[PDB]
Amino acid sequence: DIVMTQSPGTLSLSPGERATLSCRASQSVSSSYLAWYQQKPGQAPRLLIYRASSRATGIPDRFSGSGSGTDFTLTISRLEPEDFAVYYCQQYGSSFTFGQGTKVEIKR
Amino acid sequence: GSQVQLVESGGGVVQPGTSLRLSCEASGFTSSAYAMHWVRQAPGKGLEWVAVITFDGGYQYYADSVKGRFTISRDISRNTLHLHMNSLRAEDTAVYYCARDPLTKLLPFDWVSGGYFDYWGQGTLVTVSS
Repeated sequence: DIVMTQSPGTLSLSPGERATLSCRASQSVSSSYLAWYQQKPGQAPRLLIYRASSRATGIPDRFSGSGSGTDFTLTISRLEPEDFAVYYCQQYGSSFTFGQGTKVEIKR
Repeated sequence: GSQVQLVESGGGVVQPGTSLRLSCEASGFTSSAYAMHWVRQAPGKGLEWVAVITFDGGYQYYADSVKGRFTISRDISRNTLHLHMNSLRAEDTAVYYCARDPLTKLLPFDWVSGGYFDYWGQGTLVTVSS
C-alpha cells in the first residue's frame, strides 16, 4: 500500500561528481525501515544501506543514507566508475515495496 | 560452502495459462533459519517484491499481483526455496530473484514491518510467450 517514488529518473554525471538521490514514501516509514540497493547492468541488486542510514558490510564511506518519515536520500560523495548503476529504495515499515529506480549514467 | 551462494533455476519460455516451478538452492548458510523471498524484475522496469516465507515455514505472504496464483515453499532437507506459479500471464515475464532477509522474524499480518535483502541470487528468466 505504501507507494515509493524516486527522483530523478536519470542522473547523467561525470566520474568524480556527487550524486544525490531522493526517495519519497506515500506514508511515514515505520522505524525508518528504508533500504537502498545498487544494481549494475545484467547483475543482481546489492544491499548498500538499511535502516535508512546504516551501511552494509563492505560498502565504502562515500555512500551515505539519510532521512526519516516520508523523505529519504542516498548520497554518493564522489562517483567512481563502478558507481554507475541503477539505485533502488525499499521500505519495509509495512510489508515490502520498492521505488522505481534512479539510473546514474556517465555523462557523454 | 565458504561463500554464500543463491542459485535460481527453472526459468524458460512458457505459454499463457500454464504452470511453472522455480527453485533456489542456497549454500554457505541454512535457508530455513531466515525469512526467504522472491523478487522479480520485468524487462526495463524496477524490482517488485513477490513473496515471503518466514523462518518457521508457517507464514507466507504475496504481492497482490500474484496472490492466489503463486505459492512459495521450502525444502528444508535440501536447503532449497521454491516458487510455484499457476495461470501464467503476460505480465509475469521477468527475471525472478531469490533473496535472504536477516531481520524478519514474525509476520502476523500482511501489513506489519518486514526486512531487507542482504543476499541475492543471480536470477532466472521466465518469459511468457504470446
